[PDB]
Amino acid sequence: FRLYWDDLKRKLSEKLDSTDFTSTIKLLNENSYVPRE
Amino acid sequence: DSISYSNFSVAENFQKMKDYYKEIEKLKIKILQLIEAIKKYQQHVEEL
Repeated sequence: FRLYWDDLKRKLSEKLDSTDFTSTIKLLNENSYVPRE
Repeated sequence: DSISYSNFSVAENFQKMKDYYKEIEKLKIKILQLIEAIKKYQQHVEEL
């Protein structure tokens, strides 16, 4: 088939209401990464 | 985690507390040398 634009921003929002950024920003602030020069 | 996110501030702050206490020791010996010099001044004024 094909995917046009208005279908595709909808598919982005459907992929985007599922992900979680808060757990990853906790993950980059754990004690195994926290001082990094 | 709320105790883990706040370690660096408390570490460097406590390091400052160590520094200022060291220099309070340095002035603590210096003041007694000064009082000794004041006593020498007193007896020499008594001599003159």
